[PDB]
Amino acid sequence: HHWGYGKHNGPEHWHKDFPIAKGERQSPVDIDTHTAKYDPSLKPLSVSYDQATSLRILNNGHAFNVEFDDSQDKAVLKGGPLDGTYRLIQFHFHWGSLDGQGSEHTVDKKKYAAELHLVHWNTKYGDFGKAVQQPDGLAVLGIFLKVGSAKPGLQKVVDVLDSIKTKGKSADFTNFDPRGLLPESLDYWTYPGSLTTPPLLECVTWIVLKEPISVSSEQVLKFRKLNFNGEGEPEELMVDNWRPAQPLKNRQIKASFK
Ligand SMILES: COc1cc(OC)c([C@H]2C=C(Nc3ccc(S(N)(=O)=O)cc3)C(=O)O2)cc1OC
Ligand SMILES: [Zn+2]
Repeated sequence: HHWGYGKHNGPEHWHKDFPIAKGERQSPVDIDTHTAKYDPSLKPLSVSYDQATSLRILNNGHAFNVEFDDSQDKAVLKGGPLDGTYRLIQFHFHWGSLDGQGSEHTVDKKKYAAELHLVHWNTKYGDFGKAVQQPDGLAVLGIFLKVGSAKPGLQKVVDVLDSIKTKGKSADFTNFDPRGLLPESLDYWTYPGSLTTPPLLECVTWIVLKEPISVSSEQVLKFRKLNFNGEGEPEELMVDNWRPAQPLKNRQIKASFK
């Protein structure tokens, strides 16, 4: 009876095995655009992905992860709210059964069709497992997806999903350029929060881009053909793998822009 997104093991159950689910800095949150304060002391954001080394794509039963070589500073996030250097280790998405839901963060309670998370760890803790034990251990760059025009930089991901349909399947995924997933603008919102899946650790500086990317209905339909289940188990479509908005509590969301 491990955690997931069903009625019997979904986000309302997680607190039973992971009590930090009801903690003070849980993610995601609703971003109230009229309450978020422009902070003129936020430095520009530095996304330096030109030397990024992608290796593998994995269906982990909750999402699919595109994994990077993080054994050196190759693909890093710096600046904005961050001190020091955060190494890209993986990206993944959360998405819905229909275009009206799927994002984890919301903007004035608006839900996007999906949300991309680019996950980075703070190099001053040496490895990822050490970083997630620290309040400033991770930086996740969150990017909303809306359904419209195709994202060309996403199609190599979409076309490999048939090969990793079920939990525990992986495929070689070299020479993938994550810069193809970014919007034009790096304007963002930032707040301190958590992992959005168990173990829900309160180790994340969230950086959520204001500008969504557009993907096509055909691209997101292929996300929805993935399976949560292992091969030769009953088919459960991988849809609605998003946690809903958590209480903001004693936190302030900061805007990079006026
Ligand atoms: C208790 O120790 C661990 C358990 C554990 O899973 C049960 C894990 C898992 C969780 C991991 N990471 C992760 C989860 C959510 C996000 S999101 N959606 O962007 O907020 C980003 C990263 C990971 O790599 O692995 C990591 C752990 O330690 C490193
Ligand atoms: Zn995520």
